[PDB]
Amino acid sequence: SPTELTEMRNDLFNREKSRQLSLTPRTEKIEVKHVGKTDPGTVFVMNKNISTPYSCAMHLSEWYCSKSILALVDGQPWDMYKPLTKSCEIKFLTFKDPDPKEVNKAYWRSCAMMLGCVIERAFKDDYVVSLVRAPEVPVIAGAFCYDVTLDKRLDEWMPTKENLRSFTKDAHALIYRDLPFETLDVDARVALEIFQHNKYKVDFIEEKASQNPERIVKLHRIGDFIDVSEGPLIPRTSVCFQYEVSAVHNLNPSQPNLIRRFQGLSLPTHLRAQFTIWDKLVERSRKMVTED
Amino acid sequence: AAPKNRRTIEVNRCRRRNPQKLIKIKNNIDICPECGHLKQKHVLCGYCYEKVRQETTKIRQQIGAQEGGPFRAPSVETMVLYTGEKPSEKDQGKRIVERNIKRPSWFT
Amino acid sequence: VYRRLGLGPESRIHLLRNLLTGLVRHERIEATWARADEMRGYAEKLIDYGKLGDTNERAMRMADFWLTEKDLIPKLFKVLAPRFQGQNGNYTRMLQIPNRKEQDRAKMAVIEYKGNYLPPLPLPHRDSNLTLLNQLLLGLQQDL
Amino acid sequence: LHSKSSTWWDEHLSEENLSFVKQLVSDENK
Amino acid sequence: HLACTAGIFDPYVPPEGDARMLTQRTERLRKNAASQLAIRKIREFDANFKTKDFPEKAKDIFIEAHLCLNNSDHDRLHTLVTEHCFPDMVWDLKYKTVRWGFVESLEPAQVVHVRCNMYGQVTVRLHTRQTLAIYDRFGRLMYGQEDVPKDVLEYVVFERHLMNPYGSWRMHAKIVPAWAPPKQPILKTLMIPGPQLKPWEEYE
Amino acid sequence: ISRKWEKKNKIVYPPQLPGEPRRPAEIYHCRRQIKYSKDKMWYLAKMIRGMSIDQALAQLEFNDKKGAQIIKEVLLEAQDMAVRDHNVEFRSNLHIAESTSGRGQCLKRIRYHGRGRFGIMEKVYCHYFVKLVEGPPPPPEVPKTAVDHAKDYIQQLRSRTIIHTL
Ligand SMILES: [Zn+2]
Repeated sequence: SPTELTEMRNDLFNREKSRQLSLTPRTEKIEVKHVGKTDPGTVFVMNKNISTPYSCAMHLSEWYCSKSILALVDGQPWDMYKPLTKSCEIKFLTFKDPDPKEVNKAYWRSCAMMLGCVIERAFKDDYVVSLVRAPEVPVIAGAFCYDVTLDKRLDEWMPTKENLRSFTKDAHALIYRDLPFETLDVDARVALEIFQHNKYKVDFIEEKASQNPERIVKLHRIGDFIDVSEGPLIPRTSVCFQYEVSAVHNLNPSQPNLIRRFQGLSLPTHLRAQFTIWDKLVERSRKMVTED
Repeated sequence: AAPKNRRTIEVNRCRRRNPQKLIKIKNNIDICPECGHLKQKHVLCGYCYEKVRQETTKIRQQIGAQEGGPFRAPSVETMVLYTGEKPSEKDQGKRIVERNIKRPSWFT
Repeated sequence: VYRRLGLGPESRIHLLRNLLTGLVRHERIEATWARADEMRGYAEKLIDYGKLGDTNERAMRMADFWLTEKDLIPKLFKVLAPRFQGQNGNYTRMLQIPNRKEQDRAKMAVIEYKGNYLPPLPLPHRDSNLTLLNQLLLGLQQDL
Repeated sequence: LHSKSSTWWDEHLSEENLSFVKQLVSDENK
Repeated sequence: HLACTAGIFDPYVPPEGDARMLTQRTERLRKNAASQLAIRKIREFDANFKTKDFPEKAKDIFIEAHLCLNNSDHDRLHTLVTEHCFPDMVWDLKYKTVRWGFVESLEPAQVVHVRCNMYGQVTVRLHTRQTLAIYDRFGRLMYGQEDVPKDVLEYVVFERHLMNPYGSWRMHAKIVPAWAPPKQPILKTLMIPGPQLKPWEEYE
Repeated sequence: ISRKWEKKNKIVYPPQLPGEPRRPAEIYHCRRQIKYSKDKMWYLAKMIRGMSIDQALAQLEFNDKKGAQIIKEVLLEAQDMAVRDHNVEFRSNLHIAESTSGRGQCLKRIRYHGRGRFGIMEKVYCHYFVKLVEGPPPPPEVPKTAVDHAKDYIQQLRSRTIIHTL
């Protein structure tokens, strides 16, 4: 049963948190200086691997928390809820920054991860659904793409307008739930055990472990659902305001399994869109998206 | 003309606590990135404007001293120069105002 | 089509006359929003009179009456008029300023003469095209 | 602040994108 | 009327490694040339003051004074310590509840150095394990651990008014050796505000 | 005159036991003498009730009434002492639990009139009371759905008891 996999998957996620917490003895104070343009030069003494950038935002004002989606730690993008590691220089990133390219990637990746969660639970337990990977496509493409391999039983089934709406309802429920994006750095050995069943995920885990000298891999968890991430993700699911599953395109060479690439569009609350604009964007997001 | 009877506090409380009479909240408040202070969407920031407006008075004070007399408005264009900046050929035939301060970053 | 200001229609002209003279001397004046809008139309029309030419007798009469200080008359024909010869309009820029904290909370606005040598006002800047929403629209533009 | 804010269609539309939007609306109407 | 004088007549210099350390007692025997004449002056008014037995009397006052803090026995603590010492001990403890206990002393207390119209200050060397836990007005714990012993070595200076007939030995000040480890940090996290500038000024 | 609001800030709770949740901070601040009407000040107090510290400050900054500026100054003083003396870690983690205004001692004078009449002149003063609870403002009330309303009516019908019978 799928619940069994989530239960054991959730536990290993919890055990890793305990090991990291046990790894750090006592509370270590790290001096972090605010390099952000606003309120520059403020220095916070923080507990190592215990506090997060959100705590610093709480320290200053609520405006920081609402408008801060990411943090620049020593010039590196850090999640708002990622525990701090050392004394550093911290700056807050907003949706309206001059260069939202780093922010765009995190929003792009987070949307793909959320879509993957919908697919696995959307289908009945009778059918077998295996997620292959989340292809990285530019924002210019007009839609975020997620690839999934279905069971032979679903070879002849194509989503209808109502079925696509059902996926958005699941996505909308997740946004309504407002589940924070948990972040863990896990070794390949543990990650392989967590996702041993899905061979496609296994190779993706191997690639990330291969690139870096260690076996540490980036894992993100939304509630029970867990997935690997190419980079930082959105702090919470409530950020998205508009969500739509534009269309699904079936890859022709899909004999061993039916591989479908799902097209979707989402917009954050900070960036609302007019009714006509969204309709055209959704229409432009129903076209097959190639990777370039 | 006086009321036939005293108005009860309970009746009075309802009138003054009616939503129509209560103070309404505003949702158009915005933040100023430049000064880091609050502003309205249709209203410019004032903390930075204070620098520009008060800077203008300093420039105006220099202009007033240079003219030295009433009804002495030049019939030629005027330009402002700060320390470290030298007049160019294009500046020829234009009133020049000299400021001891260095060229402000915001001013271009 | 005309605001009621001052103690009478003639006072409005005198009040408008004083405001117009002050703007020319300084090129940037702060006043109540209602009054600033009323004087904006006159300022633009005056520049057209300046563009007409100094030798124009009507312009000289208009310039003399509206500008109390006569040193400004050479400036209009030799500074203001030459500057805007290329431009066909929109000589004056009016912007909203936070209301006065003088216990009356009057609506405040700043009216300035364009092309001036004064420090640039903190004008609003539209969103950059690098924003996620703008980038998506750019993609639609490229496809079309 | 997690509170409602006022927005309009032209709030976040750039000059280049704004011109494109006007052309698109005319095309849709036609 | 002043029964105490702020500061120490001559500051004794602790040697690094004294915690590891007869021996040091003989160093006093060697150094009584500097201190015995002072010891005689205390002895002249008292004649029972001995460096060997003073720490036992001194230790009780130090421990007793700490106990008063938990009960806020200001009157009792007033007698134990000098006027200079009292305000420092309790001023920052206002509207706070502290649980303090004394674990067995790691090493015996020993007189280290003494000096002296006439005010006599006696330096005492004390290493002891203690437990400290301070809570907020709401009772929330803000500093220290309830039942964790902390080993601290410090030098404690007691003072007495020799001239006054009722003069007695009261804790005056503590000498902190540089080699001693830093105190435990506060549980809460603090924020350092940035520089303040006028509207005209720009960040630097 | 009574100044029991300040005494509420001097209350010291017993040390919390290990098996007890971390007590949220409560701060009582007031300005006893303001040359302002309590009734007019009450309108400001009523609107700000239950709002966050930051949200209230933003509204006050754009408020036209004189009392609002005073309220913001009072709020800032309470926040400063809260961190300094009430061990508040986060400045933003504050909300307006309570806000009300009270009458203050006034001054009496005779109001002369140009036509030989006279009146009783009063210089009004008022007190302003606010209690701040550490933490975000509580979530707003959600209107009851039709399902909720129907269930209560059915439950009421079942709860009906026979009256005046054996
Ligand atoms: Zn600003």
